[PDB]
Amino acid sequence: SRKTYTLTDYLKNTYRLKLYSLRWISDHEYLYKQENNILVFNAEYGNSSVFLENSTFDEFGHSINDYSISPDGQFILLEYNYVKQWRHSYTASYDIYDLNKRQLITEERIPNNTQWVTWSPVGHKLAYVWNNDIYVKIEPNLPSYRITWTGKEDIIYNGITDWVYEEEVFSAYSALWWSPNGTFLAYAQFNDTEVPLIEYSFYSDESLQYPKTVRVPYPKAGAVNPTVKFFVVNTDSLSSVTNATSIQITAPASMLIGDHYLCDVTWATQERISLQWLRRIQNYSVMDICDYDESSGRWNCLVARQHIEMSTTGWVGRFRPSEPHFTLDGNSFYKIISNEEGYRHICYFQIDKKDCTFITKGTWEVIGIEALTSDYLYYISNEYKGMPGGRNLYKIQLSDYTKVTCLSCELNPERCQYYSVSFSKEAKYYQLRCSGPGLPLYTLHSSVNDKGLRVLEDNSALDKMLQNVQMPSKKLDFIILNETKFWYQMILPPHFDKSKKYPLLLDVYAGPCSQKADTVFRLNWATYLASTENIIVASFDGRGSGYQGDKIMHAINRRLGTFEVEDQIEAARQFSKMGFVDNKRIAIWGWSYGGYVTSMVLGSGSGVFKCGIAVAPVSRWEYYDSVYTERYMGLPTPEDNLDHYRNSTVMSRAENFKQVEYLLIHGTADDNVHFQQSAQISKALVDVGVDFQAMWYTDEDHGIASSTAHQEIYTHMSHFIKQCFSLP
Amino acid sequence: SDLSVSSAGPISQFNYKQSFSNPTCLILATVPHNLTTITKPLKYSYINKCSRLLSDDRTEVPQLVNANQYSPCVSIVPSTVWEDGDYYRKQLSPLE
Repeated sequence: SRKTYTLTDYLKNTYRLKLYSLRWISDHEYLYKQENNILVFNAEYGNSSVFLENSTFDEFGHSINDYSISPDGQFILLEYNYVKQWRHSYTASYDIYDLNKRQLITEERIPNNTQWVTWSPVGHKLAYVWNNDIYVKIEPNLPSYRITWTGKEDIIYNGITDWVYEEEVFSAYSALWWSPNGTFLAYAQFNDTEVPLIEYSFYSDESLQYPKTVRVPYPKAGAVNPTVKFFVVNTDSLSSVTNATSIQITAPASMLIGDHYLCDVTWATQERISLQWLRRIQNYSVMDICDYDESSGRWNCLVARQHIEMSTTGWVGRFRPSEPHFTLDGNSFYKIISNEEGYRHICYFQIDKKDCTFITKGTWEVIGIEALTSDYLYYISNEYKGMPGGRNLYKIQLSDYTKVTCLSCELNPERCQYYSVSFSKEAKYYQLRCSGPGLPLYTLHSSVNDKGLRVLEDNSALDKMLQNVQMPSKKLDFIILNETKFWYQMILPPHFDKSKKYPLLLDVYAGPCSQKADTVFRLNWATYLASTENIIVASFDGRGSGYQGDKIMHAINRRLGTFEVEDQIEAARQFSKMGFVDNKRIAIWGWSYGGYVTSMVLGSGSGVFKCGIAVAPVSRWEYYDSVYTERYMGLPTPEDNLDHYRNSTVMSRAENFKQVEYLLIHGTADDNVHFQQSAQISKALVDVGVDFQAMWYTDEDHGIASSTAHQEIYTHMSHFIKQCFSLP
Repeated sequence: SDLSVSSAGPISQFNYKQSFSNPTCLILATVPHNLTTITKPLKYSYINKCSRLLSDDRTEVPQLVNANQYSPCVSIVPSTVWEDGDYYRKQLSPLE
């Protein structure tokens, strides 16, 4: 009987979740930012002592976008003048502050408009990229050494990624990898020479007279891809007398015969490196293990240290092949692999033996390998209570695979079912982050005897606040189709009367290996819709979804816009059968792949849905990028899968839209899913006389994430929903 | 370092291997301005991988050059390599 969670609450952020992010700097010490000062805490006991006062950079005379303290705490890097590029990427200005000297380093600075900077992982070495060339600083205040002379805008990329590698392979702008003690610096070089440009307008500030045409090399399904080459430089033997020597490590022969990608870079020991390559047909990948050769100065990659990974029913890995975690000697390694039942479990490999041995089994999956000591492997999975939507930390005894113990399931069972972990430098201590179903809880533990020394943050203040608002409840459950469990979640309005009939809004993503039904606690506009508009908001994970094995995940192989669409419809039906849903009032909405699925549903003719909103939807797979799209579809040639490409487009369903209300929204500057896709949607709809609502957002990207634009889009969608449900 | 009887890098592997059964020599020198009649190429090239992929599309088998011979990859490597990482492929006939 209090006040509700309102749209203004959501947009103005009035009820905020506290976090606690630390950074381990040793085996028993981490850094936190309490009251804008950086403090160093000592886990072994309790003490805490100031590492850097907030006042230190009162004198900088620059808005400070980001900082990064070197591994040895001697130097701090200061990032200012951030100017955004894509997603994960930018340009900035950098200053280095000597913590001993308590002085800014003014001689030999890092050039303006730098693309990326990393410290070496142990000293205070620096690698940065500027105009697409790599530069190394050994001592922070002496001339950088130029590693590459070959970089060229939009063509050659040394040490940073091009659009497609950034978005779809590495999930980062960086393409540098230091060896553990910073001796070697491994890097990739991308070549976009023959890759087609996507072009689009940028309007900018009202005073720019002629719009800017932005050009990005971007391969669409089937188009010419970038090429990759791999190098390693020895940073200890750099010199100003002599251009650095980068040794090129060449891909395996099974890759050289055709288009390929470099999909993983992992260091095994101070002198051993592992590279994973993937064929453009993502059926087939090879791991190469290369040793450094103290005499010749090169890198030896013995065949029969190679390890082939094939998929007979889809692609390798969940999104890419998984990364290996080597033992300390680097002669054996652990790696998540899909087993005979098609469930992803931990595999134990010898670098010279083709076969591997599974150390876990079961109808549940390993999410990630988190830490590896000599005695124990620490990993996260969804085994607990057979819920694919939960996460917990487990540790498995390396001498007895039967001795696996669960470090988080009993910590706080009714409140915490979604854990992620951050380990100290030798897995001595670890922090546990709990994400739901209750409010997030952050604790600290020592792994010696698993004791929970400290509660870092519990969101008491937030709990207090939420007592005095009518919050919605969340149900998480499953239904059974064809002898298989498919989970869903529902956000249910306050005072939920099982007898009344509520309007329903399907929240959809449904992309391959996705998962919208989980145990995470959230405060978002579904909260607003449930709390204030008495509207049930639902998500469902049908065919081709994650973390339940390959029977479900690979179900949509070679055929997007089929099974997952069907299943989202089926879930609206199944929701009707439950009897508290007013079936004259089911909307559906989704962004990106979810916009694609929303559109496909609205055009299905099913007659189940009254209206939908599609934000930045894919409309036709030949429009999306090669890496992502071909992973699930192969090439759009008629020797391959062209039929399923063409059968599966939004525009070909245009007629059916005559039965539904449709809102179509897209940012004009979306470099990911191009405005093109929606331009094509609205064009087909016009061409068959269908009315619909639309909205462009000038200059927004795929995120539509800028403040004003974000409150605007949610307000607009709110009005469309409230109107479509004929609610006040 | 990579041009020596004892070496086991890409030079003796894939480029130039001399006899181990006859007395042998290896001289490294520079052409100073004095003589002018010898002319530079664009850049120093060498082969860094030369392999077969057998028909199983799995197995890689390096092809080592024999003493007094040319690498089997001469047929597919340009006289001067264009850029530092370039790679070359020639499909083989079932007989070949």
